Amino acid sequence: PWELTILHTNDVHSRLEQTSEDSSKCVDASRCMGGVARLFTKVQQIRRAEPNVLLLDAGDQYQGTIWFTVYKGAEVAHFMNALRYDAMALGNHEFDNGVEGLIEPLLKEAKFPILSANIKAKGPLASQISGLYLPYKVLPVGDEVVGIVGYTSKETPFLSNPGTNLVFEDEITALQPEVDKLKTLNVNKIIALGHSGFEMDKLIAQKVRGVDVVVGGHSNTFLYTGNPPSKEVPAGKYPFIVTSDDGRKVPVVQAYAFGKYLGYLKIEFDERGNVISSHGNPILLDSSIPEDPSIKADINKWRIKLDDYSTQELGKTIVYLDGSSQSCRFRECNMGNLICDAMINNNLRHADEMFWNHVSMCILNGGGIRSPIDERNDGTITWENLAAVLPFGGTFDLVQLKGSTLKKAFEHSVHRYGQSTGEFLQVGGIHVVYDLSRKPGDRVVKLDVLCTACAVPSYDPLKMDEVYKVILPNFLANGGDGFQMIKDELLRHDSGDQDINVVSTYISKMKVIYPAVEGRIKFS
Amino acid sequence: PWELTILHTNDVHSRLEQTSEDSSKCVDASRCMGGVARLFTKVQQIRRAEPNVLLLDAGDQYQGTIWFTVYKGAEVAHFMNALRYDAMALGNHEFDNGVEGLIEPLLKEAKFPILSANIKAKGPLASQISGLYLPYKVLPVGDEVVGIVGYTSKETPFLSNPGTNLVFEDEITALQPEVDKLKTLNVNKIIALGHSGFEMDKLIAQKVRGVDVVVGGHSNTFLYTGNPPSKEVPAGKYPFIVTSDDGRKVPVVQAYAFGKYLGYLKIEFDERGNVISSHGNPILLDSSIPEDPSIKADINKWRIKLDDYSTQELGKTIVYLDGSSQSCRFRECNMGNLICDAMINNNLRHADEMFWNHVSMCILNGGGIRSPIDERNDGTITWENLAAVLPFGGTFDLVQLKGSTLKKAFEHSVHRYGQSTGEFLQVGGIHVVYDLSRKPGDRVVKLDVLCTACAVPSYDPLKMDEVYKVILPNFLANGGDGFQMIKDELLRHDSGDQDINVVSTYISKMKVIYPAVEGRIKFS
Ligand SMILES: Nc1ncnc2c1ncn2[C@@H]1O[C@H](CO)[C@@H](O)[C@H]1O
Ligand SMILES: Nc1ncnc2c1ncn2[C@@H]1O[C@H](CO)[C@@H](O)[C@H]1O
Ligand SMILES: [Ca+2]
Ligand SMILES: [Ca+2]
Ligand SMILES: [Cl-]
Ligand SMILES: [Cl-]
Ligand SMILES: [Zn+2]
Ligand SMILES: [Zn+2]
Ligand SMILES: [Zn+2]
Ligand SMILES: [Zn+2]
Repeated sequence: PWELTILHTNDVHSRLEQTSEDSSKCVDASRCMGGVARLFTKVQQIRRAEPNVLLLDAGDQYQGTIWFTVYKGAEVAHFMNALRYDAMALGNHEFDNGVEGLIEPLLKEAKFPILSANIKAKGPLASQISGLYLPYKVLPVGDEVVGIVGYTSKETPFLSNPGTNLVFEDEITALQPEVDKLKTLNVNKIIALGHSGFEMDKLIAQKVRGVDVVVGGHSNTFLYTGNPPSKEVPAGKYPFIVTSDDGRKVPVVQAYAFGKYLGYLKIEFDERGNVISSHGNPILLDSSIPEDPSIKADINKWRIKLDDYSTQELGKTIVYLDGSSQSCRFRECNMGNLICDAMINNNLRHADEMFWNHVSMCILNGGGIRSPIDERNDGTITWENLAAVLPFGGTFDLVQLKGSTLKKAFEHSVHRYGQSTGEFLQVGGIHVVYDLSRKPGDRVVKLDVLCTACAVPSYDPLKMDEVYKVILPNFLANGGDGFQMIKDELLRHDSGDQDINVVSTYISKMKVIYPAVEGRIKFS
Repeated sequence: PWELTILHTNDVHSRLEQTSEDSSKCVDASRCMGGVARLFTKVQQIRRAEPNVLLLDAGDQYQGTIWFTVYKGAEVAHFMNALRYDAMALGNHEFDNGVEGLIEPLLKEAKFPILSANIKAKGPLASQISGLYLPYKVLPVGDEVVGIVGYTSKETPFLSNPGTNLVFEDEITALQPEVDKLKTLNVNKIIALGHSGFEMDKLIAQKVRGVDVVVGGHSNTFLYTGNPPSKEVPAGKYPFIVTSDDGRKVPVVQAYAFGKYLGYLKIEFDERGNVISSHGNPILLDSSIPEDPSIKADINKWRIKLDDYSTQELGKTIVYLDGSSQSCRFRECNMGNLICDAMINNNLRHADEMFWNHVSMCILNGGGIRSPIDERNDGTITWENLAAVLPFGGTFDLVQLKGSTLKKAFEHSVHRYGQSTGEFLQVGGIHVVYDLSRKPGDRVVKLDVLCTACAVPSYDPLKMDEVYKVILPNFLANGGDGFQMIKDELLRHDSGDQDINVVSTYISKMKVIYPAVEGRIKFS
């Protein structure tokens, strides 16, 4: 049998430097994990041991820390080139700076192929981008060849800024003829590498005839066989085996997110390219593995410009930005309005006919706002200032919530009001009125929401059965601050941009800000 | 006696082309008035008749039409040079594009001296601007000399964007030593030329010893001796004679605004430079006076770039901009919110310690909103589109109103509600609640206003005795749409920027707009 070792990452999300255990900023360096210098060491070790190795990335390198803010994808090309990745699929966040912000920093500088079979370019863009990403690449590995066919979430236009000259096709429809064709060209070993989420990966494994292994991303899915090595709870075994329509067993793998783990799957193939076995597990990149000194020095050198950036003026406020807990855990606070307005602004996406935008509504727990910003230094606002307000390494995510779930969330916001607890919600696109004399769970007396499927945005009463799009912190999507109803009742949850970056981009765009407290939240 | 003819303009406000009788856009060319080509003809005629002539401008050439929008003061230098002005005082609107927007287009290109004795530069700006404007200029006229000493409203920092490196001193304090000095240098004929308003001009005439004539501006004051030639109602005789503290009779003159009239004052002086007589009257620049063909051709040539500009994209809307009367004369409409938000944004000025900004509140009659803007052409918004919404050639002005006056204005807004009448008010920085079941004059049941002397903008109940700053159309400041209480009770009224330009600048800054109807106005 011919044995291949597939190493893979996904949803690394700009975690170029080692992180704490929960993927936030590293504080105690001796206990940190991940980062590209540590990944380099482990990949180099495995390449000395294993004759036939592919290192694959399943997309979403872009977006997540100050690295992406400042270097805009140049750091992705540079460090993935240093790690000698063999191929990468395009993720939704590769479109965050538009097509131009994908072509120039990443597609033109990567030394490895960048893949997606289900993205079609139209208009003048087609000739500009032709060949810069590919539907597939056939790679030599030893005396053999392996075809790698790429795919990208069809939901990308709702999640990122791909423009209107890219069309995202159904993955299975796009994939099948490419896999068909490779088989006719005597490529008998096929890896589907792409960025649509575990549920779609399993459908691809089941329905795309000839795929031998699926390497996926997007859903930050952690799979593990045995007792897991850290805090992530496995969604299933690694690999996760799908029985295909043609009767084969097809391994599906993913490796969580943030560069914390290196996926590692060993596959034996027979001479006709059929998988005869598959085994592996993601490797926790913990502090027992040394950071490669050369990569780490390079990281340190690139960090200088980040340190410079962190104190540079982004824009100005002419008002006090009240992110105090005495305000934000008790009433509407202007820092909460500012952050919710930034959240909506970041989520302006190309709209279908019937919508002005697909989302209008925002909630933000007041316990997530960790500092004011005063008017010292002539109202200058810096990245460092915003990092004190939003210090947790969160993202502002898109969820779908029934109106009845949102009503429960607003009851939870005030269920024990008066104690300075974190669950009190700041809002955008929502007007709520509380009567604190009523029993807990019966305190919300009016709840109006800004329409989306309207030509003129305006407020209507919340409807219990309607499913609303809402932007909120990943902490809340995950049921943080007692918002268990959000986690247990949501219909869809997509991970969005870095919290600090959402706000910094908004301030930079606005230039001079003056957020008011304007009656989005009232009592009585 | 030595006889001097002083010709003067003030507050021309970008009316380079002939206008209708009310100074708005010319429609019927055979009935139009003013414009620089017609002014040229009249000035040339008077210079053939009168040996000793000065042509003076008292400031506020900048701001008022698409000319200023596109040419940013280059048109002012070019056309005032063509008319061979002898001197100009700086007005408040000369600072609308900051100090940089004054130095480069106007101060460096004017062929005549530009004056202000009461503006002092500090910091690095002092050496950058030194000599580009002057406190005074001594001009030869025949065998004689005449000193011209300049002044500018001390309120300029509240009205325009002069920055923080210019200090506006008390006019009388600044003027006196310059006039003192000229007298010691055997300059015995002194004209004070400046831009502080008729009330200050009269104080300068009374108190600045040695001033022989005051030529003023800023208040758009029309003075006339006899039956007036058009619709402007005279505030007093021309000249208006002040008895000075030293016992002399000192003529004060002004010539309305918009280039409609050419001031014309004949002064006889004795050999010691004392005024022995003064007589004159502004000349209505009506269609009996031909437009000079060469100036008019030059105007036509400069107009090409304006015509190009008028259809160019300023920014984009992703919402329908509802400026329909069925919306704006009956309820809150998003086009009214947009325009009020632009009005406040344009009036962000350097703030004293206690304020986030000096003004937060806006009212706009719904009858002043004359068109929607739909989402045809991918949401593009052009100057031409905005000219359909705001077609009257108005400005958005700053007034001071007691709370009791504003309450009356909101009662007037709904006194005959239901008929689609123009007086219904759109708002910013104000939240009003009407109960239309109550008698007319008793329909306002809640009226909250956004604070200014606060670190965090927030709403408090309107107070009847407090005097509020409000931005509103000149039409309302003048008592239009039955708002007689505004005209009769206001404490201060300053003329602001062109209505269309306020909105175009705001849209260009915001790039993509999505104004909502958000409950600024409610019923019941
Ligand atoms: N990761 C996080 N993201 C946002 N908010 C958080 C996070 N962790 C803790 N908090 C907030 O901090 C409060 C405790 O100070 C909690 O009530 C919660 O509101
Ligand atoms: N010069 C103007 N500026 C603003 N609004 C005006 C002007 N002239 C008329 N209107 C408005 O038009 C309405 C009549 O259509 C009036 O009720 C008033 O609201
Ligand atoms: Ca195979
Ligand atoms: Ca004299
Ligand atoms: Cl999924
Ligand atoms: Cl005055
Ligand atoms: Zn991701
Ligand atoms: Zn993704
Ligand atoms: Zn003026
Ligand atoms: Zn003025």
